[PDB]
Amino acid sequence: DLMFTEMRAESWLRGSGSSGASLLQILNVRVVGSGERVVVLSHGFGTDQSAWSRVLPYLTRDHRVVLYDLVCAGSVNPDHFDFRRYDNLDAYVDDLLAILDALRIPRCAFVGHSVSAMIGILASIRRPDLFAKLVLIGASPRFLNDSDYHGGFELEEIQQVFDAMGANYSAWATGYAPLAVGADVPAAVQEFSRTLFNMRPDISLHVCQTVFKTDLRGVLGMVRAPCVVVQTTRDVSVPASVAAYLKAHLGGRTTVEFLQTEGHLPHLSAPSLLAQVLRRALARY
Amino acid sequence: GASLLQILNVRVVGSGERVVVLSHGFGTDQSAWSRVLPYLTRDHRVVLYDLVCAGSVNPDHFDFRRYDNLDAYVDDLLAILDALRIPRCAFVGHSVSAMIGILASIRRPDLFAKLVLIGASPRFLNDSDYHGGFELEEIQQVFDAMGANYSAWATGYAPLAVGADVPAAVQEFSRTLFNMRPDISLHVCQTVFKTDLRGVLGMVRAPCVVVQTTRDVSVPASVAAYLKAHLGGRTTVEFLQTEGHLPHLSAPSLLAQVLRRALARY
Ligand SMILES: CC1=C[C@H](O)OC1=O
Repeated sequence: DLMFTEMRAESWLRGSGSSGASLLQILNVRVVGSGERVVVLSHGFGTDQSAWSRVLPYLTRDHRVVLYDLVCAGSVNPDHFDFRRYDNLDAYVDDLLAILDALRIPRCAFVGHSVSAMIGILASIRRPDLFAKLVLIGASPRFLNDSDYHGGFELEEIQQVFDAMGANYSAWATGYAPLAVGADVPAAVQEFSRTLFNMRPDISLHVCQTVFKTDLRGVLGMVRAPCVVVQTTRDVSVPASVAAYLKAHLGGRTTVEFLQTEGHLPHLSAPSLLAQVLRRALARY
Repeated sequence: GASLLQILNVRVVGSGERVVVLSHGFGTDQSAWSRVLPYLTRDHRVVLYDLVCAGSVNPDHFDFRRYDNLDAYVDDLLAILDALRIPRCAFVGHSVSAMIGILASIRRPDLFAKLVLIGASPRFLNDSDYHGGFELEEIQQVFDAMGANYSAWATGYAPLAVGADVPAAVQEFSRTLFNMRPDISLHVCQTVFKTDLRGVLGMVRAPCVVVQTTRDVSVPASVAAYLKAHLGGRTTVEFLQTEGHLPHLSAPSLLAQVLRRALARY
């Protein structure tokens, strides 16, 4: 129908320019696959969208899959990192929403690793009508310990991290990569290292400060979207009591998938498992 | 139609007036370029795609009769460029993709301003006066191994093609080797060993950079010299200190700088 043509015609204009459209190139957005079922893959700290490469083939035959880099990723032009604007997660949220709008996507499923899990939680709250479902990996509503809440991190602790990062970043990253991967998977470690080196140390520091800062405990109940909470065995940055908290307290229908593998980056270190986990979590919505 | 763009997972990344095309080789897909891509995308527009035979393309699109030789792969390459309205670019080709781009620029001389060939050979079989690196009997044995039990073969093959001890490269390759349907791997493997471009090398006009690694199972040092001597365009050879047939997987800290220098002006 012609009317269909002209309706898409104006929304390309209504919105040409924006944040969104220009973003497509800035954030290296990629659409792959076929399906009327849309899936967004959102990576976390220290990586870029290449982190999803191993599991990507298992999704593209019957999903259209959207990937983008977080603005803090080393694969993004670092002049684009506005230190004021990206003070807290809300601004990363706006980017996601602007990407999806520019692509003209009214309903999708969202997969988020780590801080991207936070981003997705907030986006779902901002736009309950856009996310049919959430899949959350290595996710935490709050990293800092609190009076009754074990986050896994003390303030004095993160401050030590900060210092090490600022003192020699490349050395810090080399040491960090294995601890974050956790498992003895030398290929995940060398991949995580590489994207970690790509980031500019000041942006890494800004982003980490922004993550450790965040606390979503208060708004978990506002989520209306079904969630799959994916938790690995000995996640260094996510205790099991947290995964446990996150699940009880999300207000949409929530299921937990407890992976047998250890480490915080299963999409890198356990793709043989996570791919199948992901097919199942994304089969209907 | 450029439903081809979708079928082959085509991707465009970066910014710049200079276009670059990255084309991968046997047993991988465009993810093989991920480590060096961020070194190109600031001042290049980069086009990546998957060969019709990659494990990340729907295997139903693989027509055994059509893709009987390399001309069809070339067709796909050119169609991608036409669908994107790219009139000129630099091409970066690994292994079989090195052969492809050679055929391509012969076919459309105006389209490719420069070629960069990695792990490149015009012919893998040995011959009377020609040391290519392989013999027919030995090839037949690989086919048997691949047909007998494909995964177990892939696992043994990965580390030897990677060459060097870089387990991370071993694991990526092995992984994308696993993704290929066995019958498609054989057919493409087959096509590559029956290919001989020695006769058309002199027809290339584009300037070329030949990237040779130190102990490449598939590519004797002398093959690179041969390429150099017979390519019909202005040609230079870059010798990598590193070992192995897949430097974008196993030496990306080195290869990226090589590529930056190879693609800085054209
Ligand atoms: C999970 C996490 C720890 C690291 O320091 O930065 C992070 O985002």
